[PDB]
Amino acid sequence: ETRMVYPVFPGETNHYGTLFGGTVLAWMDQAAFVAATRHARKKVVTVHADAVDFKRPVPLGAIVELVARLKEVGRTSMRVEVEMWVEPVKEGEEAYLAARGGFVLVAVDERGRPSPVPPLE
Amino acid sequence: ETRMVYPVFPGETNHYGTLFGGTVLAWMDQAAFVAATRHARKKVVTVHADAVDFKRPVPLGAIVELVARLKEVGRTSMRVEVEMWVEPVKEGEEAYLAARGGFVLVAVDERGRPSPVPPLE
Amino acid sequence: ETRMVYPVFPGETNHYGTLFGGTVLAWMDQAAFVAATRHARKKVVTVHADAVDFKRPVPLGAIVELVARLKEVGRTSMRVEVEMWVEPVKEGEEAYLAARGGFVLVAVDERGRPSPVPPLE
Amino acid sequence: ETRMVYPVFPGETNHYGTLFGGTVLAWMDQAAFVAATRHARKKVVTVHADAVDFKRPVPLGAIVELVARLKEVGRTSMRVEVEMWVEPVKEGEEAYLAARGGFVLVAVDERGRPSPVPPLE
Amino acid sequence: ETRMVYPVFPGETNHYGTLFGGTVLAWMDQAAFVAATRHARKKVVTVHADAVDFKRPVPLGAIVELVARLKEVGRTSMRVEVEMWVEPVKEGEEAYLAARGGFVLVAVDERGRPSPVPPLE
Amino acid sequence: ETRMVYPVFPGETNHYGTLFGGTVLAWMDQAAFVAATRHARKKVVTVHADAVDFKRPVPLGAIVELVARLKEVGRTSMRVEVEMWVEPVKEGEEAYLAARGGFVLVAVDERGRPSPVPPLE
Ligand SMILES: CC(C)(COP(=O)(O)OP(=O)(O)OC[C@H]1O[C@@H](n2cnc3c(N)ncnc32)[C@H](O)[C@@H]1OP(=O)(O)O)[C@@H](O)C(=O)NCCC(=O)NCCS
Ligand SMILES: CC(C)(COP(=O)(O)OP(=O)(O)OC[C@H]1O[C@@H](n2cnc3c(N)ncnc32)[C@H](O)[C@@H]1OP(=O)(O)O)[C@@H](O)C(=O)NCCC(=O)NCCS
Ligand SMILES: CC(C)(COP(=O)(O)OP(=O)(O)OC[C@H]1O[C@@H](n2cnc3c(N)ncnc32)[C@H](O)[C@@H]1OP(=O)(O)O)[C@@H](O)C(=O)NCCC(=O)NCCS
Ligand SMILES: CC(C)(COP(=O)(O)OP(=O)(O)OC[C@H]1O[C@@H](n2cnc3c(N)ncnc32)[C@H](O)[C@@H]1OP(=O)(O)O)[C@@H](O)C(=O)NCCC(=O)NCCS
Ligand SMILES: CC(C)(COP(=O)(O)OP(=O)(O)OC[C@H]1O[C@@H](n2cnc3c(N)ncnc32)[C@H](O)[C@@H]1OP(=O)(O)O)[C@@H](O)C(=O)NCCC(=O)NCCS
Ligand SMILES: CC(C)(COP(=O)(O)OP(=O)(O)OC[C@H]1O[C@@H](n2cnc3c(N)ncnc32)[C@H](O)[C@@H]1OP(=O)(O)O)[C@@H](O)C(=O)NCCC(=O)NCCS
Repeated sequence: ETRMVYPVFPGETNHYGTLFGGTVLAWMDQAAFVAATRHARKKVVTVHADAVDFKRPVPLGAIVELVARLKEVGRTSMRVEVEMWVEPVKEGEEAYLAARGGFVLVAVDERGRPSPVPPLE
Repeated sequence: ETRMVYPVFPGETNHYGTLFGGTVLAWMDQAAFVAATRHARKKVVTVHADAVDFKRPVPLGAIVELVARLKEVGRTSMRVEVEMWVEPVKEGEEAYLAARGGFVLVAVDERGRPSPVPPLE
Repeated sequence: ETRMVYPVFPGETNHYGTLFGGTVLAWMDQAAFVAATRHARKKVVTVHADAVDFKRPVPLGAIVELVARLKEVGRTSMRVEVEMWVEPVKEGEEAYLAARGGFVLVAVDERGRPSPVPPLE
Repeated sequence: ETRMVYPVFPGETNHYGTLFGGTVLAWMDQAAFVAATRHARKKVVTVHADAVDFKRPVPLGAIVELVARLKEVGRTSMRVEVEMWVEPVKEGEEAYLAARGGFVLVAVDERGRPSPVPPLE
Repeated sequence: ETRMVYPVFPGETNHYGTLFGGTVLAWMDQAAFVAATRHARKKVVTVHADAVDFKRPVPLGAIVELVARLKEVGRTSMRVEVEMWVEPVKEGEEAYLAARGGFVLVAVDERGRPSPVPPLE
Repeated sequence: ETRMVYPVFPGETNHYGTLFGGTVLAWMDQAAFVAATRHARKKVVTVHADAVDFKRPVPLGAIVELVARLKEVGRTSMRVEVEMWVEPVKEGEEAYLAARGGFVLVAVDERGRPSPVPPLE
């Protein structure tokens, strides 16, 4: 698993005071990029993203955790699922899934051509 | 038809010298956010993204243009397609589609509740 | 014409909750940079800026549109006028000019020396 | 155990092509802020930082991982140690500690007054 | 006499490896904003900018210093001149003016109405 | 002395509306980096930071001044003390020290090896 936690500050929000969607997309892609690089052990690029759902808003000041997991491997491509959870700090409240999405990354050689990646296990 | 043009500087690239995918996603979402806002004439939020394909890399120093177009409207939701073209500077040089994706946005009232939007004209 | 639209988020504002002036200047220059590159079909640099007027404040959450237009051409230099309009979203309200300014850009060769640009039409 | 992983892109480097020290410090503080927040279950602020050592440089394109661990607890204060490791991509390649530092954070009430935190378990 | 010094890193450059003009403009405005604020002892806004000349390029890795000086005062307005010098590191190396511009700022009350400022001493 | 002034905008704050600690650390390091480069007259890197104390919060909209001063010199290393003062604008209020810290920088040759710096005076 690949994890990244972020406090949500004003600079990452929209005018409503919630985490901007473009920002969550960038963080998820970064997370997928890291998980894919770890598996392929070489340079990778994002080629596709699908089914990204923004289920619940992320308020200013929330702590969110991104978790990326390799779901399947083809030959040079990898599909990574990324989830974003907001973890409440005040006792009582519980963590909830704010967003989730899938990304397909491709490993490439120094020439930039698709390169084979190890199978998953 | 919403349009945004950006010069690609070092700050928006990955370590390969090409436009980082996360930045591409954020710019597209922002494009769709503006297009949806103008059609709904209300506050809008991104609820879904799908079929985002990164066909060709965008080199450092490229001039990129994002074009967002409203494709369909439901009741409170709108599907916007966003394309990203790199517009070569050199005379007679190319001009190609680098990426494209779809986003679904929902208009909401001041209470944050989904609100209906005008029909697709 | 060269156009760019931006939603105004907290990260681009000053402590008053309005678009920071330094940010509008950077966006206008970027717009002029793009319009000039498109005309010259080569690398350009900003050499001068004049008469930038900030007529009305741009509130947090506003949608602004930047429009850059080539106004005159010398030999290697180009003068581009940039306007920034805020486009209200709520029915009733109308668009207003928030700021406007002029920029002079110069095309340069690979050696960094001023290079001739096509005349305007 | 709080963890954050980041790819090192041009935007976070100094003119040498290595991760800028100021960015390292900001990421560590952010790591400690999250770890302290989760333990205190309250709003927290950084009051002190010490013994931050930059042992090895982090090259552009490296994958870095920050790990924050609560080391000791007083009454309202917590000392968190943060380490930053670069995780090589190449097969059989290295894996080293690039930096480490300690931060002291204090939990505060909504009034901004220091509040006690749970004991160290 | 307001002063700000900045190291020029990749994140603030254009694709040529020199300090981006938009960033220069934002830094100058910020310099003038601070100088005007200290003289007016009130909230201030930028209303006009003129005669900004980019005389020499600022290479990646340069140390730049901005100096803002109050030149004249009207009733509620102030004209501040901002200069940007690159301070070479190498022994006996140069030291030159890279850019200069003028900004006009206006002090305003909490209502946002122009307020008078002290005379120029 | 090396000085840098900054207005505190939303983008540099935490969710409490005060200057984020990670940001003050980055600004102090930048300040130390500049002061050290000026003394060594060559490339430098941050190797150590100690005793950074955050004494008082810095509110949104405050003007802060960073002052870096070379305190001692070894052979290739330099210790710089950095202070951050907030300078009130409204008559009556006075400036106060918000934070202070020490940094050790090392000059290096083109090969990246520690290089001797002139003694202090
Ligand atoms: C990545 C790239 C080189 C692939 O080009 P290509 O001609 O499709 O290469 P191939 O046809 O050999 O396909 C390579 C792999 O990617 C997969 N793939 C390519 N396009 C895809 C798409 N849009 N959706 C899903 N998978 C895709 C293929 O299925 C194949 O997987 P496999 O080897 O497991 O079978 C090209 O699409 C590209 O350069 N895109 C831009 C990448 C980028 O700039 N990203 C943003 C910056 S991080
Ligand atoms: C939509 C939301 C506000 C609550 O409503 P909901 O119960 O999820 O959805 P509703 O049943 O109210 O339906 C709202 C509309 O969105 C559509 N919708 C909701 N979830 C969707 C998804 N994952 N994919 C596609 N469309 C979706 C519905 O089909 C409906 O469209 P319609 O009115 O045209 O028929 C909630 O998803 C939300 O707050 N999400 C977070 C948004 C956000 O923070 N985004 C990033 C910040 S910009
Ligand atoms: C800077 C670096 C090359 C020094 O390595 P080194 O093996 O310690 O080198 P040396 O042992 O010759 O020490 C060089 C000097 O640094 C000082 N120094 C080294 N480590 C130190 C530490 N953690 N605390 C204080 N001073 C330290 C030494 O005392 C010596 O000073 P002196 O010449 O005045 O006596 C190495 O630590 C490094 O590359 N660190 C990463 C720097 C970086 O990436 N910073 C962030 C980006 S700006
Ligand atoms: C702590 C603060 C809130 C006021 O309290 P204070 O009078 O300084 O400290 P207190 O006497 O109330 O003690 C609070 C705790 O912090 C600790 N502390 C305070 N100053 C410290 C320092 N410089 N080094 C180490 N610990 C320190 C105390 O030991 C005490 O710990 P304990 O309860 O476990 O025994 C004040 O320092 C503050 O507001 N600082 C600015 C914080 C900030 O803006 N940081 C950056 C933004 S995230
Ligand atoms: C652009 C630059 C090379 C021009 O230098 P120069 O010695 O003035 O070159 P020239 O005298 O040949 O003038 C070139 C053109 O620029 C115009 N120009 C130069 N300085 C100007 C100024 N301050 N105001 C308006 N136009 C100006 C000239 O009129 C001429 O236009 P023309 O060919 O249509 O007649 C030099 O000023 C420079 O490098 N500046 C820094 C650019 C930069 O870093 N910008 C920020 C980063 S994008
Ligand atoms: C100034 C403003 C507040 C409304 O006042 P106004 O009607 O434009 O100007 P006023 O007639 O009230 O005069 C105010 C002062 O500004 C000066 N001024 C206004 N427009 C100016 C311009 N374009 N050029 C030079 N000075 C100008 C006036 O000469 C006067 O100076 P004085 O009192 O010393 O004689 C309005 O221009 C404003 O809100 N602009 C937007 C500011 C902003 O958002 N900037 C970017 C964010 S920091």
